[PDB]
Amino acid sequence: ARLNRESVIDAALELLNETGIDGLTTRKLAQKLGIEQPTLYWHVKNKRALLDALAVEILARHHDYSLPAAGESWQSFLRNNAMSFRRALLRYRDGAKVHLGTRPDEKQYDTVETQLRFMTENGFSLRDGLYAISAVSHFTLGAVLEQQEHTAALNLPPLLREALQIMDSDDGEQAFLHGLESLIRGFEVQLTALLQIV
Amino acid sequence: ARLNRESVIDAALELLNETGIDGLTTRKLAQKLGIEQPTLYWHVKNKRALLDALAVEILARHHDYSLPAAGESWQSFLRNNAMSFRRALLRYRDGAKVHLGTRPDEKQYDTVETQLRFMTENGFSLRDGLYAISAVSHFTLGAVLEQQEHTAALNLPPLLREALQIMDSDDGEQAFLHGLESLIRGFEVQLTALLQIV
Ligand SMILES: CN(C)[C@@H]1C(O)=C(C(N)=O)C(=O)[C@@]2(O)C(O)=C3C(=O)c4c(O)cccc4[C@@](C)(O)[C@H]3C[C@@H]12
Ligand SMILES: CN(C)[C@@H]1C(O)=C(C(N)=O)C(=O)[C@@]2(O)C(O)=C3C(=O)c4c(O)cccc4[C@@](C)(O)[C@H]3C[C@@H]12
Ligand SMILES: [Mg+2]
Ligand SMILES: [Mg+2]
Repeated sequence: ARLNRESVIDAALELLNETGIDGLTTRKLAQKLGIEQPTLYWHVKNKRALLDALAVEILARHHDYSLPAAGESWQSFLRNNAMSFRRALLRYRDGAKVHLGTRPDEKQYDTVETQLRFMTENGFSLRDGLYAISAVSHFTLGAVLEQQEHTAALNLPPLLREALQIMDSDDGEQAFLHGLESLIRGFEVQLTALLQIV
Repeated sequence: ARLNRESVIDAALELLNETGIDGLTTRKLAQKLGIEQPTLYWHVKNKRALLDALAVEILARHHDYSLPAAGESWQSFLRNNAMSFRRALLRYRDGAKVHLGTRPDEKQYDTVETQLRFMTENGFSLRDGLYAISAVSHFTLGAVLEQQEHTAALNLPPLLREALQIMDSDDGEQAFLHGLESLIRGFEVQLTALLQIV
């Protein structure tokens, strides 16, 4: 196998799709590349080093709306960005468990700094723009995770019966797209009121 | 050790606190109870059977505001309920990874049916009350998970520096409590407008 960073991430996403994250061992990655474990360890010191790099890499390969277009509102950027993120995260089995607990990589600094400067520049203070970006990030994570884990880890009172039917009727994209509009409108109400009691 | 359902869940939460979920093996549970694996298997057929039961059990032991008080608004019930849920989930290491992908247990049917009937009874249709309850559930899950995984998996442009400082300054309860008010206000705006374009 060729063994630079790029060929290791590829084999490691490929493997994450067959085994998920808890089956993603440096031993199955060595066996997948057809090499021996001291070879692998020359390159990949460990699983955290690896999970972190994969976190960076799924976004960089599949998360396109990371930057606001010229003339775009903060509400359209937060919508277009969340959807794009939900979808980078669903491209790979356990894509959202991989992201959990990370923090921006140095390779992403210019992108996420632009994002926080665009919010201040639209009237958010740093703390509130930060909180808006986090609630969007945390709601897309918990939504994709409840979807990915339910698919995989496979007498009703009348309403629960009907709700389960609705829940299951699609991938959870409708429930997501609708909670995203409520999140975005609640932030508008906050932004606009500020010192007026609301 | 005594080996009924109740003593198994106890030993299994105890063990989840030392090892987390990926260290929660039926072998370390057998060793923790001081018994042999065929003994254990008479009781606990497997890890899913076990994770599912723990999911039920943390809520039943630590999630108190599962039911609306008499005369409470749907906005105060959604607030009081989300906070209570965030906290059942944080009581145990990897408490929120345990919950992921589950669905209500038969032992919870009366509680979650009441919850969906209270929303319809406050003007939500079943589909929208469902979506409101889910967005609250998915935002508390992704928030607790990003917190629990970051604590555990342990050149800045100016704004990111300051945001990281803010992010870390508390457990993430302030960011959570604030995204929860934006979620709840966006649903009010939806509820009230209905057929009026909004
Ligand atoms: C909201 N949207 C999905 C985000 C985004 O699209 C990012 C991106 N690279 O495109 C993030 O990395 C993004 O997805 C993301 O994960 C972000 C973060 O994790 C954090 C953390 O943990 C702490 C401080 C600041 C941030 C952040 C502002 O960079 C976050 C931006 C998140
Ligand atoms: C929003 N609040 C945190 C909830 C709640 O407090 C529950 C509870 N037992 O107290 C749930 O089980 C609750 O936490 C929860 O997990 C619920 C569900 O998972 C679902 C699922 O997956 C599908 C259909 C219906 C539901 C639900 C209506 O029962 C959910 C209610 C969630
Ligand atoms: Mg992140
Ligand atoms: Mg649930």
